[PDB]
Amino acid sequence: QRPPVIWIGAQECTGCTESLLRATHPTVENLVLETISLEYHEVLSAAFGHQVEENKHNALEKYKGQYVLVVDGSIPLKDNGIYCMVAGEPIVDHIRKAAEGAAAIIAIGSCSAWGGVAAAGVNPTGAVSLQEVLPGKTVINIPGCPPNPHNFLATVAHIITYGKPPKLDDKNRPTFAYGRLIHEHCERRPHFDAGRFAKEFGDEGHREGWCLYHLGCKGPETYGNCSTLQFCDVGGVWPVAIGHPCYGCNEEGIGFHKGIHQLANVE
Amino acid sequence: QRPPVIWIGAQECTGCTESLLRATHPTVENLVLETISLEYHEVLSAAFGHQVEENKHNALEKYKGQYVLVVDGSIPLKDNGIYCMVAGEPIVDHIRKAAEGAAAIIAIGSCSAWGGVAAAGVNPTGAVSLQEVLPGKTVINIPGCPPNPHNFLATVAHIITYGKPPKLDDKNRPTFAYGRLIHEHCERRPHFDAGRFAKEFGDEGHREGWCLYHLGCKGPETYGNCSTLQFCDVGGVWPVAIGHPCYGCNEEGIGFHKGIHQLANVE
Amino acid sequence: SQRITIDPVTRIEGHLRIDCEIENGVVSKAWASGTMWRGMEEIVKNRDPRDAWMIVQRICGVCTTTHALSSVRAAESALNIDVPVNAQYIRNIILAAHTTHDHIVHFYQLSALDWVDITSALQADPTKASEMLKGVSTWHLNSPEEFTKVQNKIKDLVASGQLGIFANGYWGHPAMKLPPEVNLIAVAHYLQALECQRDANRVVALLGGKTPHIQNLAVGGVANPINLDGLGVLNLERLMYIKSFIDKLSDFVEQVYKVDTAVIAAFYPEWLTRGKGAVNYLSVPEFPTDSKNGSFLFPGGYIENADLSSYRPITSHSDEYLIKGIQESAKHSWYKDEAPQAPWEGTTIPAYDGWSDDGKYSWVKSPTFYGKTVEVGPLANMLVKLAAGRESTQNKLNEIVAIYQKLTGNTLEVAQLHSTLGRIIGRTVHCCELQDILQNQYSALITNIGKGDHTTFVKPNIPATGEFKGVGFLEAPRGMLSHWMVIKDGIISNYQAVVPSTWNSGPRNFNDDVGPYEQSLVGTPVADPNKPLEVVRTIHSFDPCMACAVH
Amino acid sequence: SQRITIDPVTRIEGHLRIDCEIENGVVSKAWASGTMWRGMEEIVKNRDPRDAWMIVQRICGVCTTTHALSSVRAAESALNIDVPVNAQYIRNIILAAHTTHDHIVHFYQLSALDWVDITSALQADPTKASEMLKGVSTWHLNSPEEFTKVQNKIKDLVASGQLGIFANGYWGHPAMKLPPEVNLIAVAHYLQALECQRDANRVVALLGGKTPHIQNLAVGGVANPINLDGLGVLNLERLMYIKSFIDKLSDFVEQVYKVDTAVIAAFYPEWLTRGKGAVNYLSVPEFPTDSKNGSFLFPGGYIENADLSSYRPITSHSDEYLIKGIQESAKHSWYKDEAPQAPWEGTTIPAYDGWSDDGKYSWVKSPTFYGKTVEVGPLANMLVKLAAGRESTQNKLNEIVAIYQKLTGNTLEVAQLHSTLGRIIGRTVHCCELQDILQNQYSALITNIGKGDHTTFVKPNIPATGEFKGVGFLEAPRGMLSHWMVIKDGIISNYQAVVPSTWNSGPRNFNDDVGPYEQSLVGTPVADPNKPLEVVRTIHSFDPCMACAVH
Ligand code: SF4
Ligand code: SF4
Ligand code: SF4
Ligand code: SF4
Ligand code: FCO
Ligand code: FCO
Ligand code: F3S
Ligand code: F3S
Ligand SMILES: [Mg+2]
Ligand SMILES: [Mg+2]
Ligand code: NI
Ligand code: NI
Repeated sequence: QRPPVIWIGAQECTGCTESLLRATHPTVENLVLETISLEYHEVLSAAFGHQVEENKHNALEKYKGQYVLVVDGSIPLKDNGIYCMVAGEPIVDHIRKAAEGAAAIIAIGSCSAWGGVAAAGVNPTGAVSLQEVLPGKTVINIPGCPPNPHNFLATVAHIITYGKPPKLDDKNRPTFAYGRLIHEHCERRPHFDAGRFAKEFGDEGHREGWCLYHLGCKGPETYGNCSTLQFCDVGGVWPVAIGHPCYGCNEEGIGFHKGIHQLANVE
Repeated sequence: QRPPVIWIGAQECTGCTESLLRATHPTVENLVLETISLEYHEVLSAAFGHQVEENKHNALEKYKGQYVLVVDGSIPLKDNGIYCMVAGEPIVDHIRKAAEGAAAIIAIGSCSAWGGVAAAGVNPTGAVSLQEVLPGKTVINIPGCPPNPHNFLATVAHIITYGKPPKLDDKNRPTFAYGRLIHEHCERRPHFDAGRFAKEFGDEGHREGWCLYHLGCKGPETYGNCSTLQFCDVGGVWPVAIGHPCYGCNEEGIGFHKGIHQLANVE
Repeated sequence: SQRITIDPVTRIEGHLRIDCEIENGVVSKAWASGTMWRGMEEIVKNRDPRDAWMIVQRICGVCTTTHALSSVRAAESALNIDVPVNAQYIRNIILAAHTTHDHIVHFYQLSALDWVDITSALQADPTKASEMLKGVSTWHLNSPEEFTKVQNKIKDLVASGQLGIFANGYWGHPAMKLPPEVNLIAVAHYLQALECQRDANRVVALLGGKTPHIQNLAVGGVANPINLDGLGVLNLERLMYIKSFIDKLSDFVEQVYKVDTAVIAAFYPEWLTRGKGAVNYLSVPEFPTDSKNGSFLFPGGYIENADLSSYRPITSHSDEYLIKGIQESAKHSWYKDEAPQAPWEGTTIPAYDGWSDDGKYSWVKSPTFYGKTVEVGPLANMLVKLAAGRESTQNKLNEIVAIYQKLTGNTLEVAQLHSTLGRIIGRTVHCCELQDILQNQYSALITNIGKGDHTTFVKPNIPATGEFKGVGFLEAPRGMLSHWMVIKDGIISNYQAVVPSTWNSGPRNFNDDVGPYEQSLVGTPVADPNKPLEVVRTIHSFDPCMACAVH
Repeated sequence: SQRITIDPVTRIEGHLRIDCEIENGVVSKAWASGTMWRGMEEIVKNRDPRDAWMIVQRICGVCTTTHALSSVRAAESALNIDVPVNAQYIRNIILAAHTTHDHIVHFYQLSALDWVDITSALQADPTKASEMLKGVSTWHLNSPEEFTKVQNKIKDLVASGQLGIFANGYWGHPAMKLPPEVNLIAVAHYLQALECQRDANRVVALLGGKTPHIQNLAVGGVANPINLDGLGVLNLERLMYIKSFIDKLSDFVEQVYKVDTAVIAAFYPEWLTRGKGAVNYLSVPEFPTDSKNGSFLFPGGYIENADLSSYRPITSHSDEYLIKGIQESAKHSWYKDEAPQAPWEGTTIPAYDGWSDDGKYSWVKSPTFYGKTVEVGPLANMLVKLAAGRESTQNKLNEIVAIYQKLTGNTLEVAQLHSTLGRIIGRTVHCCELQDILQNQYSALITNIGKGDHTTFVKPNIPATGEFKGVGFLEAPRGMLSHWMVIKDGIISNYQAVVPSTWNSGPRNFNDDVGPYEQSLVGTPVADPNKPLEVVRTIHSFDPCMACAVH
């Protein structure tokens, strides 16, 4: 038997599920056939409508106390929950119900971890985080927009293999992935130190791989593993390495709040 | 028709050819079937002995002025070249003959680029670099023990696609791969800057991925792309990232000269 | 009549409810409803125009890249910026590679379980399954040994008793028509598809900086630093690596996806005669290759009342006829302002009042083109290319038809493309033609860099006063996308996205006219009203994306 | 009667010359000669014991990892250091993954072209070729379609007129016995092998820091920092990535390489009755799993006069019986001191004087074990495991034999393993058994880290006075390897490597007894003395490595 997972999407763009399709360890096919039993996931389920809702109810019962609950997207509280309705009920009710029997609860992505883009600006829908709607529960936060999928998959694997979550920081983020500022482990730090800065995309310094601080890099104020684990497992691929500043998408108050070219505070 | 290549190994360990077997862009099979015509390479050639020396002579004649000559290993001059004899003749003679009709000449690896490990210590065989054997020729140096194979393959590709070598530094090393000190583009630079150093493998700082300077890291005195391009195209794989200091294998006077734990000079 | 509700519709992006009235087992009327809103248009307002793309890219992570590209095009339009040609090549590669991943995943992961019965695959003979494909495909992974391995994977999953995402599927439904062997082949291909789409996204990642959600755009071009001789930038080694993945896509697309599309049509030919959503079609040209935001590799146009011979070409993203025709209504949507609005003057004022059959029932707006309902997406884009006499499209369709004809002895006529299967075919044709776009644009880039052009970015200036308007069009995997930006005193004063699934899934409009999803469902036979697979088959053919439709 | 020279022998590592006297069409006498020397032993002298491994790893890049591991084991031996068990797991994974790459490349890239005629593959019928493997292999990439694609690559290469490294090969030679179909199958597998070996090296790289030439060792353990919760170190995500590559190796090894090995024997059964190199065999136990440099997963031992029943087990790398037996002579080598030397007292003083049939003719020394010539490598290692009664080895050999039985109606006895083909078979059996080593050690590592042990390194101390002698043994791809270090006053005062290809390739010894290569060739039929393919067949079976043999 494989450990069961229930995945519920709230105000999600589906990028957090899509991250799984880039994963290699495990690939999504090996995740669902070998690593876990994905008991509910609306993007991939053969069943629809009343049949998939029956699946969910049956799994919630059969695996009570055993499943990992995963949520992507923010949860909208404005106007009594009506900005996300599934099967005629507010998504916040589906999530609270499923949280009751969960062995572990994970907020995958910035939206569920801290509200994310959906909670920015004027916050049209009163979008909030998963932790906000589950005050009695310890929600494991895996932020990023979307995170590297292995930030999620290795968190799940730690729960499965060693029987507890990975070590977390004081925002309940796994330290192996979010334990350090990007700027405190960035390969362009020597350039920062020397005052070697790109000033515009395509300028001479940009074309030599110099630091992106003066283009608005938020590495100095964003916790993550983007410079080390990077993305897509091909080597050398993260925003800064490609030539664009970190936007701070992992980090509440940075991504989606600060402008791309607004300068970060440096510690 | 594919551009012809003649590869001759002198005092080589075969690691420079073996780098090709890790390559992905192109893979070795696509290299030999699509990118080039590998007219002579003793490790993979169907023919042996008399038949293979026939192939070489025919190819040197047929492709006069057109082929890229590649040499791995050092060339031993002591005692009239008898420390490397192929088909009963000193390899220095095979190399000078092949050099006469070459369109481009590449020293792949530290041994052929500057003498490398084979020339170190007392230099028992009077091993020297390819450039030393070919004083009137421009030898492109692709150092490393062995280099990432794409430092070679993208050099060859530049010759083929655009008709000239890539831009080179003062040691005739391609700038895209060797243009910068490792320490001037190392992700552990923040730790160096903060005085966060591993002191012994397995200690608490080492287990947090801190800077390896006090373990003997030669990044401050080694030009290369090991922290950016890294190795094997899996993401995140170079010696420092794995936990061990750079030994300076790219750089004459550093690798095979200085002790692992001897400290580098910092600019 | 009987009333049914399908909520949630699965194997789509986002949150969709479909209701149907069924008379004597035939759908007589339907309702499409987007059930989740974020207000992304309002979230991006009152910001610097340069910042929009990073925010509105998050409209969707399935069609990642698309809203980012449309947003920068919209700001560029407002500012009158001509994008450097290298930047176009790079945007083009990203969009084509992304769309390759997207379409493959739609056919296999999202759609195949409408047509494929996994239980039936357990009864297959792997050797016979392999033999069925002799002379039908040259794909290297159709052996009985591959098929046996896949079959054993299914067997092991069923024997675990944990079917998960395969549980309570429509196994043995009367509308499942494939034989066991073909079911098994499709499962093998479903798993192989995952490798191919992963390679497509490796292309996207090496230029975008990651995927999902690329990070290499700018208003004014791209953030990729082109320097063949530079360490840590877009050099020849990195380009070679990109090319290595581009080269891995074609065989699966041509020998598996293209072939399966013909075969599904062969077993389900009645699906060529239902699921017509509209009589009018629209697509925009795509893949610009000059220094002035034009010279597109794919053509665009407008087809009215299915007449290909009288269609109107669209060759520019500044086409005034296109621009002025587009409006959206919220008469039957949960917004306050109901009269049709041009998007530069659009509002998005929420006004939720619950479901009403005759009132408001969706968060999706109702778009029209000069007052008409219009289907967008790969059916539209294929039909426009056929109307334009694009030989590449003609020839690729003919290849599908040839396989269909080999299996059935019948040809396909254009009339049969106005259907659920025609829509799927259009998608496949697009994916196949996109491989040549990738080769063409990679070669264009290498050639241009070789001529000494390393330019990638034109720094904008944004007047601190004045009001000015721009629109960025893009031909997305699901159809014509447009982002409409008004800038006033240097910040975004209005922002309206009109998204392809908005055209197709929108509810009844200001004139109570029915949109494509809702129209397509009239006539659908429903064998079992508790398990309305036939409804979902048609809906899935549009590749719904509700985060897109609603934003 | 005549004298031939094969110089260079290709499709090996390094520089080898083989000379043969042929009488009545059969080789009557042979000479093996390593024609390049570097003096790696002298280069590493007078340095800190801790630095040796990084230098001496460069003895060979084909058997990368091996000399690094033997060197740290030798310093650890001198110093009385017990290696942490996690460091053993990591070292073991590296060695097993490396050896997987190494043996696959040997069978395909280095050896197959002795047995396979590529021109003949052009005449093959791909469907018949595929049909031949039904019930013989379950490999998923033996379709007619795969084979047709591979045949077209060969066609295109031949059509271009640029055969390069395939030119002037032994096409149509009378000793080429494979049918066209089997030749084509072999070329397809040759290309598939390249993918598998790349995966094996991704395992190596993730622990080693790169390959070729790993960089994660230390006298005292390894440089990998174990911390499941650490950013930038060996955490659970990195371990999962390693595992993902480990899991990709087995199918090719079991369903292609293992089967091909049985098949080549079936077509070339005469090659079971020739190429015997010795009657004595040595291997060392490998893959220690305890905290004290022992508890090996693979057994070692010494076989005298082919008697498995009375072999001597070797269970410890500190076995004095093994240590005291080993000497090397330079009587017929280009060094000054000729009497047999124990390696702690070894010298390597060059004394080149040109070739002489009865004098010095090689840079390879002549090793003996208690005065006898000994074969090392996979034939030795398999015979020792059979002598030990190792069920895994018996069972794996039996699988190869069952395939051979099915194809030929004949069986294979242990007597037939003392041959060119038996040598090949021992190599394949080793590669197969190594996949369980990888699974076992990955699992042991995960389990041990879970118990709370993250220890990887114990810092050594090296007394500044005293003389200390250490030996590091390792069962390398080509056989028993040993590095012998003497430390005096804190620095290396002597360093001697005795390498497996030294044992096999070494010239006539102090008593003029013939080494394994030279012995193995006696009696070889040579149909055409100008194209001595049969000689190369037997020499390739030992997997020569001359950078290793000579150093
Ligand atoms: S975190 Fe980002 S990728 Fe994930 S649901 Fe939110 S917007 Fe989408
Ligand atoms: S500002 Fe950004 S690019 Fe510069 S060193 Fe810091 S994280 Fe790296
Ligand atoms: S450079 Fe290094 S890998 Fe290449 S031949 Fe020299 S020792 Fe071997
Ligand atoms: S000393 Fe080495 S590890 Fe430290 S920052 Fe410099 S190159 Fe990086
Ligand atoms: N494709 C796509 Fe998403 C939708 N609908 C956009 O644009
Ligand atoms: N294998 C190997 Fe190399 C040799 N001979 C060593 O040790
Ligand atoms: S924008 Fe996000 S993906 Fe990483 S580089 Fe910055 S935290
Ligand atoms: S030892 Fe060599 S491989 Fe790179 S990290 Fe240092 S130059
Ligand atoms: Mg809108
Ligand atoms: Mg020696
Ligand atoms: Ni979308
Ligand atoms: Ni070797």
